[PDB]
Amino acid sequence: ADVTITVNGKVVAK
Amino acid sequence: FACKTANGTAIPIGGGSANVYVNLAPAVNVGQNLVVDLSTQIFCHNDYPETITDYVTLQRGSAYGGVLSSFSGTVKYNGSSYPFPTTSETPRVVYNSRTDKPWPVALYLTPVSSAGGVAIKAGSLIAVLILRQTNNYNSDDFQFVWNIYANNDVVVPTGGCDVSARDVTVTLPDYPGSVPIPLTVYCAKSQNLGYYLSGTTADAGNSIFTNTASFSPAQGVGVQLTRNGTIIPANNTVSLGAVGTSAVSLGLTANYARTGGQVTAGNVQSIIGVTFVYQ
Ligand SMILES: CO[C@H]1O[C@H](CO)[C@@H](O)[C@H](O[C@H]2O[C@H](CO)[C@@H](O)[C@H](O)[C@@H]2O)[C@@H]1O
Repeated sequence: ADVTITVNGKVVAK
Repeated sequence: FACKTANGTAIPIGGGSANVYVNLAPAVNVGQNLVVDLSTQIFCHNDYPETITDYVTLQRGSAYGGVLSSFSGTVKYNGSSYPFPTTSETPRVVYNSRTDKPWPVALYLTPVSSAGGVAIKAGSLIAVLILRQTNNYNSDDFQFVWNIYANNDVVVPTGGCDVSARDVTVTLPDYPGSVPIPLTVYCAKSQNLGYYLSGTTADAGNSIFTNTASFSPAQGVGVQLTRNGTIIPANNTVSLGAVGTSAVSLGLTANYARTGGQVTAGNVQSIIGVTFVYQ
């Protein structure tokens, strides 16, 4: 790939 | 006749060789991409200019090394362009002063992709240049060999276009939510530009990227990219129209998207590739 995207996220208990 | 580098390394009368460590700032140009300008790095002078005229060429065999050896391009010698690697000696540049003047050499690479790149590690060889010095005095014929090394890590563009960044990390708001992806592209001259995403998908539509977080992963969610509300799936070319010298945003936003089953607490991560094409 010409570019590499890294998507970080989180599911928090509620 | 002798030469020296910007850091003072020198090759004396009669020639020899030296290593040249340069900080690179590659850039796409119209039709050719700048790899490295050496007119700030290598300097030469005539030792008896009242009596002797010195002649300097770039000798055939001069070429890229390291990972760049596969690529062809051009060399700009005292303003004019010649093929590179040099298969025939260039014209002659006169040296007629004791003052050190630049050896006016700049190396370029012929685009072979749309917005591709090739990584240069600091300390690796990028070129070997052969300076040939003669005169109008005797039959001196001397070789000054310059081994050009990268002094820093860079990416040399191999295409007509370049990107705001090669590695982008974004952080979503805690689920649910979305975040824009800052990613732009421009081209040296106008090009009909598209792109396509690549990655591991969890759905039939190939539109949700799998959660590959390895420590304490959440469940039942993936990552999905939108372009102002339009879902962008993998391996589908998206057209950007005509892209020129003004940067164009790809318009991308990251979202969480349900993949099936109970959504559980934990981490979410997706790695997504972007690859540009011409249309
Ligand atoms: C008066 O210069 C002649 O005598 C000097 C001493 O022997 C030489 O160094 C000189 O040759 C070097 O300088 C000239 C002028 O730059 C150059 O043409 C030659 O190739 C040597 O570098 C010259 O012979």
